[PDB]
Amino acid sequence: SCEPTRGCPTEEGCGERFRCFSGQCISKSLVCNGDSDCDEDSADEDRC
Amino acid sequence: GHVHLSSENKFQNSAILTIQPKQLPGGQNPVSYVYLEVVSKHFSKSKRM
Amino acid sequence: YSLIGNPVARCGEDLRWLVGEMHCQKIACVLPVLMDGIQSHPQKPFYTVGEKVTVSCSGGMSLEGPSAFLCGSSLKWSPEMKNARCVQKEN
Amino acid sequence: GTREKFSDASYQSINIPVTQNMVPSSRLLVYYIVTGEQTAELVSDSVWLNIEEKCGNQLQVHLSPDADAYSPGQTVSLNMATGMDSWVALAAVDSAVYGVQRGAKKPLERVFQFLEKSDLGCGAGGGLNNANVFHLAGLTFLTNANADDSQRSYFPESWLWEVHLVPRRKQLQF
Amino acid sequence: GEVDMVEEIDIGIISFPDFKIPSNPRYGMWTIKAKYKEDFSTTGTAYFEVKEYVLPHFSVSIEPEYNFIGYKNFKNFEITIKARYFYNKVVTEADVYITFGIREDLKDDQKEMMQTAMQNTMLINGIAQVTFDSETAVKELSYYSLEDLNNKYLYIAVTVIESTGGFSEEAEIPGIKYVLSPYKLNLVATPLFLK
Repeated sequence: SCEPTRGCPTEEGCGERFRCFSGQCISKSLVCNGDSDCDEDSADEDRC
Repeated sequence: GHVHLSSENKFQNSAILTIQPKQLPGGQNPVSYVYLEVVSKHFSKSKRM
Repeated sequence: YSLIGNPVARCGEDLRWLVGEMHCQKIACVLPVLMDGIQSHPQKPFYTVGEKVTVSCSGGMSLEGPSAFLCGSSLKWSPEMKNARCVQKEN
Repeated sequence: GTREKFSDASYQSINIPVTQNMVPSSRLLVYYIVTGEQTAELVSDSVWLNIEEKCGNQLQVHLSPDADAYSPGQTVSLNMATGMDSWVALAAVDSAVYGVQRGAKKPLERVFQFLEKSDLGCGAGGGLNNANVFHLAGLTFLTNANADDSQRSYFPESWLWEVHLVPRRKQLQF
Repeated sequence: GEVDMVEEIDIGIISFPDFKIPSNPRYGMWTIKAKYKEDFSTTGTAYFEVKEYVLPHFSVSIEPEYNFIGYKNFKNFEITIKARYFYNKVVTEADVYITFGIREDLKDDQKEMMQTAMQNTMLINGIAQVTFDSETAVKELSYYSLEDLNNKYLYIAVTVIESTGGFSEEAEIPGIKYVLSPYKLNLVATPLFLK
């Protein structure tokens, strides 16, 4: 057991980036490119 | 500015801010619009406006 | 009272307050130059905001310039004419 | 504002008290945040707010003698009535000074319409995703989920050019 | 195209000294700008014209039945000319002279005109109304009689003189252009979005 003193670090800002199922935020230009755009999963897929 | 968060305020608060003539005298442009920062225990972010 | 100055005071790192050339001045009128040749009307020690004073000299002569003077905000007349002139003669 | 969500109904009505500072115009935006499995996403919306034109000080001018016509040279008294202490600026402008002048509209005729220019955003409200609608409403948000993209007699006119202090009830004679 | 500058420290109502017109004035629409001059923005702009307001006798208001002449108003267009005193009372009786004209644009102040009227009507109870057909005007003075050929303003001049006493007052309308295209549409207080 431990006493938390410092606050936990919040998640990174995903600014103007299509979020994937994991969290790998990449540029929006890769949407509907017909390939391994996110390189992790095809969750979003931009309905391409 | 400094705020206080508690269960009574439901973790929201608003503080008034002022922009006084502290800008550098002269220069090529006196705008230097703003750099806004937030000091919190769990998060920290900055943005220009 | 009226505000003249910055007026903002700033807290410094040395636990001191940086204050500029600020003062707290008035937004009541006082007695005029009170020349022996002129006569004020009405003759009151203190004047309130919104009242006017009719200054004139003795008989046979008429005041040069504006005949009526109005009490401004405070320590303010529209013309002052401090010992300038009342009347030489109006022929 | 802030409210709580219950399962009593699908739509909840919120009560918003209006103040004297919101006479010319206003805007309201309602946004709620949710907790996603991977990433969060908040939704917002805004619609214009129109109001009437009522003064806070409630300054009204009225002459003490009540008659349809006044005789030339008649001594009249004017009474000012305000809610709080305020400074007045009186101006007696003739109705005949209004020449053709392509209509000669008015001296000012506009106090709230020119005050409406303080609104940063344009349009009525509503729009695309939270960034676009907040930029259209005149705001910029900071959250972890989404970002915002910047993309001699008688008689000459005029007379009665004076400034006087006015208590709750002040009256002058001329 | 500046004349004088003056600054004053401020109550809430900034009082300024009375300005004086130079010995050689320039008639036209002047310009008044105000700035804080230290550090600020939002300069205010005010306008005032220098002209001769020596004696206005009575206000002459021209309120046409329709704003702009359309197809139905081409054969018959009735316009109301009312002259009223400044003390809220209408004019009992006065002779009203109507003058018509055709102008190409609002910038051009001098244009040819009929030359046909010169219509004389009498003001009754502070209100007068007369019927004016556009066909005779467009056929006589305009040199071509068709509503599609002429797309330009219509200038009307009104000279009202009193029959019981020597007086004269004039009024005018900026212009009414014959446009084949109908009036334009726009949206106000309407969000162009869907729920």
